[PDB]
Amino acid sequence: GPHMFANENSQLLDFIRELGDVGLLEYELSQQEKDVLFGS
Amino acid sequence: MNKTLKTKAFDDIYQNSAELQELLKYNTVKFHLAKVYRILSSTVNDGSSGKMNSDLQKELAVNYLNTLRYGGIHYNEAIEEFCQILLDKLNAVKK
Repeated sequence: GPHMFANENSQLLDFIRELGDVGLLEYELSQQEKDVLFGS
Repeated sequence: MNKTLKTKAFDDIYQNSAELQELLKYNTVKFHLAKVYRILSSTVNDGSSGKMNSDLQKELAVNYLNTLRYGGIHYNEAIEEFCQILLDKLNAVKK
């Protein structure tokens, strides 16, 4: 629901956002890891 | 040894939370966080986000974390702790 409880989530989002902006959110998944996350 | 954050207020936590950084090493964590990063950048692969819309992206982003936090559907222990530890310092910086 538009802007949930507290503003923690709000900050969390931009936090994670900055990770991917600088290259801290980059990752690599193996076949096994892809099966558990994507399901296929 | 890796990159640093863009906001110093946020960078503070990222440097001052080893328990947060250990979680972020897990590809399962890293993966689920990438899911939401797509959202804050765009709601669609056409474009979106010109001079607004980002406040709306906030909602769609939270929509994801709501399923990742305590009592979600595909919630993860490292994601649960990730948000807890993160927001912990975010609330502990508020004077």
